[PDB]
Amino acid sequence: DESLKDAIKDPALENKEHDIGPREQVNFQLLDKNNETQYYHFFSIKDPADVYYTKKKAEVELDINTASTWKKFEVYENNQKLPVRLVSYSPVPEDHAYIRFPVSDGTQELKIVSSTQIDDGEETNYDYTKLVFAKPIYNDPSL
Amino acid sequence: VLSPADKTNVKAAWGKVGAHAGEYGAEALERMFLSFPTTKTYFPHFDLSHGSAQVKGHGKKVADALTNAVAHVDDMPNALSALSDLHAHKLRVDPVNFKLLSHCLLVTLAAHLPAEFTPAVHASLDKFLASVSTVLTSKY
Ligand code: HEM
Repeated sequence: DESLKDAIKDPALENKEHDIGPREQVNFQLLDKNNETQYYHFFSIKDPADVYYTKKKAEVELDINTASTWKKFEVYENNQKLPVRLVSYSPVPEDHAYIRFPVSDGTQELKIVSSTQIDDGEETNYDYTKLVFAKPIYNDPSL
Repeated sequence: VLSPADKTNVKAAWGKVGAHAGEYGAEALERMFLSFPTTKTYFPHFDLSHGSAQVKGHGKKVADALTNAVAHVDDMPNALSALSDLHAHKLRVDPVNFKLLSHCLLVTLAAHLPAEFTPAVHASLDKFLASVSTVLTSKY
């Protein structure tokens, strides 16, 4: 149901632009349930993340590599599913999936439930990954 | 040469190593020098005994380099720029030594993580270590 494996197959986002408008670099950490480094996500998600400002809510962009293996990728804000959408995709050998989602003001950490699968083998689930920004996010309408 | 499947296995395998990367790096070196004594020529003024402070220290620096290579696997040559100049231009290390190091590293990973070290992951790690060896042994 809307996995990154199948989402990136849309040729409309073969190399679509996604760097227009105001943004700020924001560092973060990807931790597991024990507040220790979630390594697979640490290698996969680019740090720092770009946070694009809008009129309503700030939209954080996450650069996910090896998208062809990434199956499930759900982001939650205070145990509420955020609307994630694929904005652009770099083809192989780069294989980077750029996805965006809105975050309310003051939100410093998010919950990431995700999974990976190679072609059609063992589905490796990652039940809890904890994305924690170095500072809380705040949208700026004045830019 | 490195497929999406290979890159996935490298992250997962090196991820499950995680905190013990520096320990296996040091172990791989001690396993290399004892097995292949010709490798010692590149480290003349070094303490190459069992449980040496220099070997443990150097093993951490190798593990951190591998972790850096795994994190930036999509752009290794740019990630390992300084190390390529160091090994290729300055030190002029023979590429054969890298095959001996990776041989010892894969054996170490197999010992400490037997169930996780599947033939598919074993293939990807060797393929990953080969590509990192070509970057370091090549001149730019
Ligand atoms: C897995 C592949 C390898 C990696 C990732 C790697 C990484 C590194 C790094 C990060 C350093 C810098 C240490 C420092 O700052 O002091 C270094 C130094 C060095 N490496 Fe390697 N290396 C690899 C393979 C080899 C091989 C095969 C040899 C030859 C047997 C070799 C010989 C040396 C020497 C002689 C130094 C300088 C030692 C010093 O004076 O500090 N390396 N290596």
